[PDB]
Amino acid sequence: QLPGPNADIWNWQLQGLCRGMDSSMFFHPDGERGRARTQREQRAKEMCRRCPVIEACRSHALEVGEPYGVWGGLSESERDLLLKG
Amino acid sequence: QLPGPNADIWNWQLQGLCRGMDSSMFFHPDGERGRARTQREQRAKEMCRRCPVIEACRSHALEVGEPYGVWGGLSESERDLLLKG
Amino acid sequence: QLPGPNADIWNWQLQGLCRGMDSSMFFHPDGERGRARTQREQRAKEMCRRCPVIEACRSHALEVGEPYGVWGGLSESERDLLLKG
Amino acid sequence: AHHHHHHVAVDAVSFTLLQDQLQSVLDTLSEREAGVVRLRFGLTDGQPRTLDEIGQVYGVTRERIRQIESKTMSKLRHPSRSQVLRDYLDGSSGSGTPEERLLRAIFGE
Amino acid sequence: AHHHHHHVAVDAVSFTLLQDQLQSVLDTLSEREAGVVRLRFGLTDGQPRTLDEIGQVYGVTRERIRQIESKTMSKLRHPSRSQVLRDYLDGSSGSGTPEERLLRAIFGE
Amino acid sequence: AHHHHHHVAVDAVSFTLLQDQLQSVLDTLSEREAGVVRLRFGLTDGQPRTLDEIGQVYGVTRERIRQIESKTMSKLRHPSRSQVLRDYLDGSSGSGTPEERLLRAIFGE
Ligand code: SF4
Ligand code: SF4
Ligand code: SF4
Ligand code: NI
Ligand code: NI
Ligand code: NI
Ligand code: NI
Ligand code: NI
Ligand code: NI
Ligand code: NI
Repeated sequence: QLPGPNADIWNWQLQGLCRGMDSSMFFHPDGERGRARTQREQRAKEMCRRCPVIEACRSHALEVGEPYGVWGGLSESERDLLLKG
Repeated sequence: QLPGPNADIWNWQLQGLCRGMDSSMFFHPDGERGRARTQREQRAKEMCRRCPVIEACRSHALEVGEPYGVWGGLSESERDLLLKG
Repeated sequence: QLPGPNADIWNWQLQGLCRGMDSSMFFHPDGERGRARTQREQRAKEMCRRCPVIEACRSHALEVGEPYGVWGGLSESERDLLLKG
Repeated sequence: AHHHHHHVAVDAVSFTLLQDQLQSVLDTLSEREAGVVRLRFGLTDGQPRTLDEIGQVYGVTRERIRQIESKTMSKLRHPSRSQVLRDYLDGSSGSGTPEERLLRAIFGE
Repeated sequence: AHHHHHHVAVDAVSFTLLQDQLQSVLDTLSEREAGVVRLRFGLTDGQPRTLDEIGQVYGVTRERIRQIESKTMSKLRHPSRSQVLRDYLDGSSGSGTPEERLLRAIFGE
Repeated sequence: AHHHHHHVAVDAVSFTLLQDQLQSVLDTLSEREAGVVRLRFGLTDGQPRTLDEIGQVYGVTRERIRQIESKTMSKLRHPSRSQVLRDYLDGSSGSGTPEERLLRAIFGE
């Protein structure tokens, strides 16, 4: 296994639907603003809503902590609102 | 030990009589034909017939599989005839 | 641990008082003769006589064997006299 | 020509980490993200940089460099591309190297 | 200058394999046998070759290259010269290296 | 540029020994002591020298070289500077290397 809190990510990531894709579907380029941003997020989410390990992905991002990217069908700001309010 | 079917060759090879010799006494140069070939084989065999681990050498070559070289006092063709007929 | 007779030196060396110092307080330059020699030794010994692991240092040098340097508040010649007479 | 590697232990787990496989990990990042990683940990020259020194390089605040680092770590662990990380961390296996192929030929199967 | 080595695991046994000791193994082969090994497994440039590509190099059939490979593996395992292979596969021991001699001096005996 | 290292086993304990950390160990010795070590164990060129050959280099007797070697080993183990030796012998940990810092960033804490 890996050391630290991410010790067990390999248990589920090998089944993720996004496994082949470029990270660009799940992360915003640094400058991105307006329309492009939201259109990227909803594309990523359409994949998560078909993914068999969405629950494990969502749980990793919220409970172990991933500040950036779409994980588990949730955007960065969705997770920040859930965790910090 | 080693992985695979050759796992245990070190158990006996350290006692082989040929341990110091160049591989040329036991393997034919690629082009070799006629007299030279047979004269090489019988020289190799004279050594095997004095060797303390001849039985283990012969068993390795026939049962684990060595297609080339003189092993256990047997030539390549002798072993091919025994195994395939 | 380490292999060999020095297996356990780390058990005590981390508490030695000389831990920060240059080895020059405890070893004579190759050429050193007369006054300088003895003045080096007594300086080293003033430190050992304040050191919490002097007993372990002395025991290592005498029983495991360190031919050179001041160890345990003892000079090279002091240890040679104790061990060989 | 491919041999440069490092041995590291973190919390009593050991890793063999190949420079070529690290380069494959960094290739998945943006140019600025990969540069921040190289400066922050001293991959360029053995010497770590402070967040302010890196911000000087890229003309941004220390806080933006902190955010770039955080985003990079999320990127490296995301399931989309995390096989490149897995491959890097499993460098001790030698999988797909000339020597591993040779040994499998010698040993059979 | 002697340091190039590879770490590999085959069926959960680990090996440290030194380029200099691999060269000693290859030196026991004919020039064509050693060249077939280098091309087949990608020792020359990281890239394995097909049996047909190697046969193109040596002007022989794919089947002759298969036989050359088979003969090579028998040669490497034969008891006459198999100590060179043993030495290669035991590279993790560092036996006969400057650093192993130094450590034995520091540790005693 | 920092990668050169050797794997050695002595009495069934394994070591990873970095050339840069060996240089730090040798830096604590006198120039002649460090040179005797390099010649005696073959660090310069893979080839050990006899005590008489080394004495030829330094214009001293074989017995003086024996004493220089003995004094060196005492120096390396003395508690004053023995942390440099500890650091060298613990090279498998990768402590204070760019890759260990990177892995701790990826893994957290
Ligand atoms: S839930 Fe989304 S981000 Fe997570 S593995 Fe599945 S597809 Fe990838
Ligand atoms: S039987 Fe022949 S080939 Fe086998 S080890 Fe003995 S001498 Fe060598
Ligand atoms: S007894 Fe002297 S030499 Fe030994 S550790 Fe203490 S101060 Fe250092
Ligand atoms: Ni290389
Ligand atoms: Ni190589
Ligand atoms: Ni080298
Ligand atoms: Ni070296
Ligand atoms: Ni290594
Ligand atoms: Ni290097
Ligand atoms: Ni490096």
